[PDB]
Amino acid sequence: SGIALSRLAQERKAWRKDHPFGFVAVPTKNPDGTMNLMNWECAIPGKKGTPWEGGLFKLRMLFKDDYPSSPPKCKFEPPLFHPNVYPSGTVCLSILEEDKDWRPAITIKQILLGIQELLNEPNIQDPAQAEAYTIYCQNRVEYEKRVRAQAKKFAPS
Amino acid sequence: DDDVLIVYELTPTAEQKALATKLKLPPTFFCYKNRPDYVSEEEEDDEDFETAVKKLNGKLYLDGS
Amino acid sequence: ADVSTFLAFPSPEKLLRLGPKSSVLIAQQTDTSDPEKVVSAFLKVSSVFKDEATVRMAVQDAVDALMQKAFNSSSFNSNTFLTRLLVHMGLLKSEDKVKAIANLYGPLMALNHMVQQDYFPKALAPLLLAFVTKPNSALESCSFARHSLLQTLYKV
Amino acid sequence: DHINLKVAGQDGSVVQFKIKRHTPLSKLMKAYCERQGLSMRQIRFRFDGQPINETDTPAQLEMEDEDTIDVFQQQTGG
Repeated sequence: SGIALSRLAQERKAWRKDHPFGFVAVPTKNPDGTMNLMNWECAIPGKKGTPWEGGLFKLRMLFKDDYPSSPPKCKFEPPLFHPNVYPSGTVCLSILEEDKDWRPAITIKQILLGIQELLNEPNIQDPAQAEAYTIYCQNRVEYEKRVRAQAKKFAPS
Repeated sequence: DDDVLIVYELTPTAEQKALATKLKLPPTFFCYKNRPDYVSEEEEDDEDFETAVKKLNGKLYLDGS
Repeated sequence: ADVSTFLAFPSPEKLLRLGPKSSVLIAQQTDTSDPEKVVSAFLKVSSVFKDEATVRMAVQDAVDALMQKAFNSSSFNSNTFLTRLLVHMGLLKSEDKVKAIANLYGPLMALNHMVQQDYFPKALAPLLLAFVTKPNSALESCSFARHSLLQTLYKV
Repeated sequence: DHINLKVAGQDGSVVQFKIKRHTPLSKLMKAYCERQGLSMRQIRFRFDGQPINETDTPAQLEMEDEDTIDVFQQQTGG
């Protein structure tokens, strides 16, 4: 698609004007000083009212030129404790897979929003990591205890 | 003689619609340009990630505004 | 030399013909800093498991050999190994594509022995437990191995 | 017994219904789905952070003229 760079351009433009409170999406810099629109540094706030509240979670978004026929890859930096996050930090979510739920009209905005949603609504049937699945299934109170300590750890300022 | 009706929907201009279409974006995507407070300019964006995070001043959520 | 030829095409025959020293020959042959390589070794061995004492002990010993030489290295991450094991056993998904395997009988039997071994990193137990418990068609396709392993894991 | 309702999607669509307080929301959802061209099981609706029902009426849900409903595209972790 010729439209990847041009669309990322407009997405960034739009974001600066109108975006969800608490969130950060910043394209990184090519060494010649231009923005690299295939690589963005993002931050997702834990949801208020949830054990995720208070933390701010860094996430990198990698695109390719087939965007948006294909979704970007999204990695938590550093890797997060969560049933649907890989050890690599890769977020595993149906709207990020080219065929299940991914559609070209889905925007970065919705992606971040969606990844935010996945924090407190994990899918335990198909975990992406052993560590978090184990605890969640074993003692759910201990699981939340870990999630809270992770929020504190990634609390900003 | 019926009950439920759509009286309104957010609609873009023909030029805004075409752009979204070209870019495979939602039709409403550029409707922010139609706001009164919208300035057709923004400055050249140099602004790094670390700065944006700092700019939050640790306030993630909302309140009495 | 011929140890190499066994690994590419594992059989209970080939394994025994390596003679009395086989466990060490294996343990030396493989890169024990690399969990993925240790995993690949471990499965290849466990595959040829039979319940008859000669092959059983010739497997159990070879596993003990390999695994004691890994867990003692600081250069070895147990969690990565366990994770990579689970993925190859098909119990856990991965970003990469793996050819998964029909029978878990051997791996399960091997694991059953490895766990009650002293050298085993006990902190790994609950994890392993969670994925042995988790529904899997293949796990179901040997119920007895599964159940006797579960029973071992409860005892820790 | 004639009120307005804004339905607001994650894509920033805004679809405003006029509707009567005794009328069950199932029709509205249907109409919205149809207008937005998406399946009703694939999408969820929420008031004040809380889910809404086929049965539910603005009466029950204590709805106001300029008020707003939120739509959520289904998704699942893997």
